[PDB]
Amino acid sequence: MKGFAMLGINKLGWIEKERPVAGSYDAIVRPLAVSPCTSDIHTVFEGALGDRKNMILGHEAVGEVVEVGSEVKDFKPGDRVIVPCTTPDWRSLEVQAGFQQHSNGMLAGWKFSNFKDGVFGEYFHVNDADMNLAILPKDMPLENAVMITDMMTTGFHGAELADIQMGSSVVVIGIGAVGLMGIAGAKLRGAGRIIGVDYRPICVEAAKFYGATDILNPKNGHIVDQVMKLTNGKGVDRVIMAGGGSETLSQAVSMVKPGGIISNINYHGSGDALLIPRVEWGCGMAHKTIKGGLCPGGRLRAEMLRDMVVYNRVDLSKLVTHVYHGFDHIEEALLLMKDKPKDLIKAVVILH
Amino acid sequence: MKGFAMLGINKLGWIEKERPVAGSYDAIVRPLAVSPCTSDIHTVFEGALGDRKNMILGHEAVGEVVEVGSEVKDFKPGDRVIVPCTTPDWRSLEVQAGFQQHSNGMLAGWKFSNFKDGVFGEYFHVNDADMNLAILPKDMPLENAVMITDMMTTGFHGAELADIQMGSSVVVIGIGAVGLMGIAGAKLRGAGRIIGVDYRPICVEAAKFYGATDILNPKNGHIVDQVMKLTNGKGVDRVIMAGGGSETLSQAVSMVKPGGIISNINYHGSGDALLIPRVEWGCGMAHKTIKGGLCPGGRLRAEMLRDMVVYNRVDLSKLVTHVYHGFDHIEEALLLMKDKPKDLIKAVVILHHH
Amino acid sequence: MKGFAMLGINKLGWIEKERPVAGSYDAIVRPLAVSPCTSDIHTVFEGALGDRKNMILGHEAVGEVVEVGSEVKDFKPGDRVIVPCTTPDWRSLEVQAGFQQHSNGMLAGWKFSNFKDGVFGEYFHVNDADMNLAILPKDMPLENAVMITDMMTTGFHGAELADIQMGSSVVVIGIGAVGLMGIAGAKLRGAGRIIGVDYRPICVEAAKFYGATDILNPKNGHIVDQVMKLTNGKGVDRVIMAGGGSETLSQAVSMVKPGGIISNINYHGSGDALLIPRVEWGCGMAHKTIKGGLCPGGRLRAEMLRDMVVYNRVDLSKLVTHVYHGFDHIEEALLLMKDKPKDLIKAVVILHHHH
Amino acid sequence: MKGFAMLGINKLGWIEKERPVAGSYDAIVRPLAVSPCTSDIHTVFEGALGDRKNMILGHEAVGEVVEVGSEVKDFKPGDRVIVPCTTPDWRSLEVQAGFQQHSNGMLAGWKFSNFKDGVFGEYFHVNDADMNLAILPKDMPLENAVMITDMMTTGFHGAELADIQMGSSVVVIGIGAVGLMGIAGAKLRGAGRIIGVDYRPICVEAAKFYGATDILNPKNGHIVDQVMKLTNGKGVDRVIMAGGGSETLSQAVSMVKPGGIISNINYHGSGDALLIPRVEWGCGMAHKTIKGGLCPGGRLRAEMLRDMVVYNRVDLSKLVTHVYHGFDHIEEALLLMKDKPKDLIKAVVILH
Ligand SMILES: NC(=O)c1ccc[n+]([C@@H]2O[C@H](COP(=O)([O-])OP(=O)(O)OC[C@H]3O[C@@H](n4cnc5c(N)ncnc54)[C@H](O)[C@@H]3O)[C@@H](O)[C@H]2O)c1
Ligand SMILES: NC(=O)c1ccc[n+]([C@@H]2O[C@H](COP(=O)([O-])OP(=O)(O)OC[C@H]3O[C@@H](n4cnc5c(N)ncnc54)[C@H](O)[C@@H]3O)[C@@H](O)[C@H]2O)c1
Ligand SMILES: NC(=O)c1ccc[n+]([C@@H]2O[C@H](COP(=O)([O-])OP(=O)(O)OC[C@H]3O[C@@H](n4cnc5c(N)ncnc54)[C@H](O)[C@@H]3O)[C@@H](O)[C@H]2O)c1
Ligand SMILES: NC(=O)c1ccc[n+]([C@@H]2O[C@H](COP(=O)([O-])OP(=O)(O)OC[C@H]3O[C@@H](n4cnc5c(N)ncnc54)[C@H](O)[C@@H]3O)[C@@H](O)[C@H]2O)c1
Ligand SMILES: [Mg+2]
Ligand SMILES: [Mg+2]
Ligand SMILES: [Zn+2]
Ligand SMILES: [Zn+2]
Ligand SMILES: [Zn+2]
Ligand SMILES: [Zn+2]
Repeated sequence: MKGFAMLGINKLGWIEKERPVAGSYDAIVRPLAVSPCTSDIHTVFEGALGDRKNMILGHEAVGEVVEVGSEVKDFKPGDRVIVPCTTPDWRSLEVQAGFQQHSNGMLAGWKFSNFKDGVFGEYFHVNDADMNLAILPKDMPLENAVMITDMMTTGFHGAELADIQMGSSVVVIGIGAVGLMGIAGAKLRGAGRIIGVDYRPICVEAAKFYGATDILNPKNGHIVDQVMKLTNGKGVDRVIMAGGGSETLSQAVSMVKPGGIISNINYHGSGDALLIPRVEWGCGMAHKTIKGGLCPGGRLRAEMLRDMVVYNRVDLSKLVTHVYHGFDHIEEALLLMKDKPKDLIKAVVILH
Repeated sequence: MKGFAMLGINKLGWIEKERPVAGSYDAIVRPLAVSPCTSDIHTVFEGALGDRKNMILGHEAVGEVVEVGSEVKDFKPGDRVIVPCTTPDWRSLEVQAGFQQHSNGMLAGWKFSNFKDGVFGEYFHVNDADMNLAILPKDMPLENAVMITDMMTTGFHGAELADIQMGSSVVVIGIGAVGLMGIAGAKLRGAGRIIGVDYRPICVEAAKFYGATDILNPKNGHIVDQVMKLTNGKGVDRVIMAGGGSETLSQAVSMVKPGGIISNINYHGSGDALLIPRVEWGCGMAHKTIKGGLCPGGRLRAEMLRDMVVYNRVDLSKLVTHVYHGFDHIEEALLLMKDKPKDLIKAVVILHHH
Repeated sequence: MKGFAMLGINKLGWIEKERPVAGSYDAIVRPLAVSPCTSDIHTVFEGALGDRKNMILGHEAVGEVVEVGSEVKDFKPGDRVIVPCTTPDWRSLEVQAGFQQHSNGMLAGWKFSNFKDGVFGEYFHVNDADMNLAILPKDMPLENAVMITDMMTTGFHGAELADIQMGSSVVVIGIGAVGLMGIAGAKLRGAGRIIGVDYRPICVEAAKFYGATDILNPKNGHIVDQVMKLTNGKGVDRVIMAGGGSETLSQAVSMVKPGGIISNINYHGSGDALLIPRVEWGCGMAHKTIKGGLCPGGRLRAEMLRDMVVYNRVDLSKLVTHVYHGFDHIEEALLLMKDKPKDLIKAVVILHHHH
Repeated sequence: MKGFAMLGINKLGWIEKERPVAGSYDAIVRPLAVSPCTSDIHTVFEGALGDRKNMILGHEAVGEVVEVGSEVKDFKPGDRVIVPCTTPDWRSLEVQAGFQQHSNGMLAGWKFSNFKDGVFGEYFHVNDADMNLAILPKDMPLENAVMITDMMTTGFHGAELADIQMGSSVVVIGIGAVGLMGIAGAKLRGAGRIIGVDYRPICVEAAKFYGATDILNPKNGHIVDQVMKLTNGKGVDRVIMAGGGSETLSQAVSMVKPGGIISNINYHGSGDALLIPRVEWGCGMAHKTIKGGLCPGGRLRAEMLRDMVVYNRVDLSKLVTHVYHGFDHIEEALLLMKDKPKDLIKAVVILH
């Protein structure tokens, strides 16, 4: 089979590979629609997770089951499925402690395009189908369902980690796709004021749609001063770090109130340092909690978010600004995430 | 001053009373708009909180400050305020443990028409004005703002106590005003499926507006079987008890999954004991947590809910089906809560103004 | 093989049964030491969980692995293991939500002598060996190690559900073996005052050892009034329900403060009603949270409690008052739990495999 | 009255001062025993909290009430009291949100020797006596009781923020007085393995007393390698940062497991920034939560910790290595915290 792969660091290309075979508890899936993620750009062109050889990329897909192992009981060939980007090994001690994302190692619940061939191929492999797949509703648009696999679960996890209260003020730094879902998720945890911080105009209309009450552009002043001006010097209750470089941590600490929470869902791949400013952190005693986590996956998470979409708790269509048709456009779409034209949020490639 | 009072158990009426005077840290407030609560029907006609003599009723009001004590620093006469129904004494050991609602005693954070003259008078008294009042925005409709003081904070507390997750399935038993904010709150905590249980048609359209995805009527079959049929025998993640008798706890325990949470905000005014169905509670070992709490009050809560309204997170106007103009209609409005016509959710009395 | 079984309701006896075989992920264990639980007396003589026929009893054992399935990777024949009484199925949606105890159904994590042949036999079956077993330290006395599997994990779960704070006052109702570990667990969560409620003298000394600061006897006065007298009318922050009848729930609600937490680990097997007293529950608005749960099992829990014993955080030997030697004494030991002589807390039967 | 004060940065001295007068809700207290804190050395000689002029130092005291305001109801002159180092303003919006320590500002619940004349004087002022004092039990040694006001509440808060579970493995970095109470607190939250990190033998012996199962000395190797060797490369569940430089945060992140919690109770007085190591933090996605908080105060905290001492849950006497008798020795004791002989844990000055 053909697949679009990281040959090595700074090298992309189509490769031929043997089709994966399903173990007793696994499924082989054919993609129906996929989306590129900025995490693959960090991975390929920055070596943020180390070096790889012939690793098929991509981890956002909805697909059709083509083969199942003899012990798979809830899915069969022909079933259409939402595939969460995180597919844990459920029999691990980390699962017993409540951390499916790190089953058998740090980030090891995220396999696709981390250390396992991803979804940019004619077929891909899902471990433990009954625990890690969910049925795609018959009338749900493919582009919407692909947004569940990563953008929605990651952005909402930012809001869950932030422990938002009814009426909390929230700053979301970085209003790309993940930050837009952080804004939506904060609204769905009861946030009052939500300030988005970014410089891209396409995201402003989407950010307001999902629930932003204020938009700040760093280009017209240092952002902490801008936030202090908006909040009369009081700061905000919660900060979600969804995009930008490592210096946003220092910004988040400086704008959150004592007792507040900072929630990172941004993947920090770069040579910039994550620095906590000492004085604004109350010399370590200001109860400014800092969290950061890989998104949950598995069947339960996927089915619960699927129900949110089905009952219209969030309209995911606003994330998808570009739609391509055909394997041939996977390369162009991924390179789009590297260059980022001003009007791109997420791109979806539809396979026929 | 004039006030509408509980004369005793089973007796309502207008009374004349001396005006309250503010202590050094208190405010005297004038109502601008008020609403009757079903809890006052429990208090007066069931003696659910004991006996009272000439207690002015009501605890849902927005008003104008007319007088403040010498140590009040953030409010002055003329300020228009949202008055939370719960107004705690903030200097207590219960406050140090995080339970403002019970500062200096069980439920003692709720004073108005519990053991303190309430808001159905020409003036009423608010303890610790700086800690217990919030400014009413100039452009907020009065009838919407009165819904903050009790319905919203109670309904949202129900959803807060339920510890809802992104996509949790939720049943709300009782879709009166409080349950409607339970539905709204559950949606604003990320609930997926929301099943409302009630028999009153007026609440059906409001429930759908606030986020209900299914509506069950108990009159056409035992409600647990109905929920089991909707959920393929699996039950739901969370139950909020917002209305009905003591038997709703048994229904909630029976329809919630093992590991789930039951969140009671219903004020149970009759019966000696609430019954836990033993087998459906896993004989005590099914991890079906049971909670129940008085709504939070105080300035911080009121300002945070106010911000939710100001930023259009919830539209409170759908709660208000009846609006009167004039102080004197407090009597008719409260009596409406006793008789409950088919089309009532909440009534607001707006006092005459220019 | 021989196994000590519930022949029917009200009938105990030895039966011959096929020796279990392990599936690919399972282990077969030979018991080295076992303990009878009061719940098995309830099952046989009260039919509290329904009717069973020829179910081998017992769910407290440490043992030796004799056979493992072809996919077992961390345990091998010859390993000595602690077997938690709760051995969940780990591949379920309830596990993904964090409730191992109810994987694939309410209380379905408790298999032994619930709906699965238990440990009172020559061999028994453990599902998912890699997820549900823990290595027994070579120098840990067997009778101590058996107390981990049920008594320690249940009592400590009572203290965990109670969400104790540094200095909380705690009442533990029923200071049998489980309540004794409830006392120990409460101390190990930072409790200040710990009031034990019981009438059995043997438990009083153990209760003081494990951390009780006061002991109240229900027989000489209404306990709620007694607790109010001890606390100058203020009540307590937390209640752990570990023994007694269904009426202890109402008593717990009446003695806990507003905002407090009641934690049930007592299995209410009788048809007596569980009642929340309305006025003392603030008519539903007093923030008196009621929790209740089956004890966690699995490898991680067993290893974490094992480390606590190894590092001397709790001395389990005070639970064991009776030690037998020989498979034959299982009947006598189990019947001891039915009658409960004045000097019994827990009994352990030590097995001596031979030809 | 006389008091030992921070004249400015790098200037200590005795000053003459007016005796404070109690407002309607306050108490004036005469100290019976006091203790110097390392935090005062940060404040004076590092200017960690800004500049001060003639601020009386000290915030660990037990005393006798000599005067109360007209509205004080539970305390009267002659009462002997434990005075928590944190004495919040209880009527603030931060109290309504559950953060007494930051009432009316970051760290502002801690007044003594922060921005209020402290306890190293003949008298000092306690705001809101009914809310901020606790009765000293008749039979409690004074030197033990002084350890409640700061060392016990701070160390235990470290264990509380750490969210310890029954059997959690815990590393405590820095085994001075606060770290010793972190060890004691971790044990009283049910920790199994407790690893103490320090190089001072007296603190090692005390750490074993309070519950440490292993002791690591930084002098025989990088402590992360040592912890990884002790845990066969698995790491620990929880880390409490109780002493050391800013780099201890990086060390904590490297030794804690994915999903673990790092709890800072160390007052960081120097440096611009604390660095979070990127890869060891899972590039932001390892669910390694970082907390850090000023100790709780107020009457309820002091009474609950007092009950723990009365019921022998913790023996505080092992904290006290140096005892002076006489007001005159306040200067010598505080300078001891600056020099720190190898066998010092805490010093107490007993006043007559
Ligand atoms: N597979 C996974 O586990 C996973 C999934 C989703 C996201 N992530 C990570 O989360 C992050 C979010 O993804 P995305 O698609 O939103 O990224 P993105 O490329 O859209 O960047 C986010 C936004 O932040 C803005 N930004 C850049 N610098 C900024 C600054 N200094 N201040 C404020 N805003 C700034 C950019 O304009 C951009 O719109 C990514 O870095 C990604 O690697 C990982
Ligand atoms: N102390 C306070 O401040 C406070 C605040 C809010 C609410 N409360 C209490 O909360 C409760 C809710 O108040 P409300 O204004 O919604 O009352 P309500 O009169 O609207 O009653 C709620 C609804 O529940 C329905 N119901 C009755 N029996 C039922 C059953 N067996 N199953 C299902 N549904 C049933 C009724 O049809 C009604 O429409 C009240 O009992 C009130 O006392 C107290
Ligand atoms: N299935 C399981 O895994 C499991 C595990 C542990 C415990 N449990 C359940 O937990 C309970 C604890 O068992 P145990 O071994 O401690 O039983 P036990 O026989 O030791 O009984 C506990 C104590 O409660 C006392 N008591 C009786 N009535 C009382 C009252 N009114 N007030 C206060 N105390 C009273 C009894 O005298 C006894 O002292 C059992 O009922 C059991 O069913 C179940
Ligand atoms: N708000 C308050 O008043 C308050 C309360 C409690 C604690 N604190 C702060 O908490 C800290 C506690 O100080 P203490 O007196 O308990 O301890 P301490 O002053 O003895 O210092 C901790 C010890 O750890 C050791 N150490 C140094 N570097 C290390 C490293 N890299 N790894 C391991 N160990 C190392 C040193 O021997 C040092 O003495 C202080 O810095 C203090 O400022 C402040
Ligand atoms: Mg970015
Ligand atoms: Mg479109
Ligand atoms: Zn991604
Ligand atoms: Zn009301
Ligand atoms: Zn048992
Ligand atoms: Zn200090």
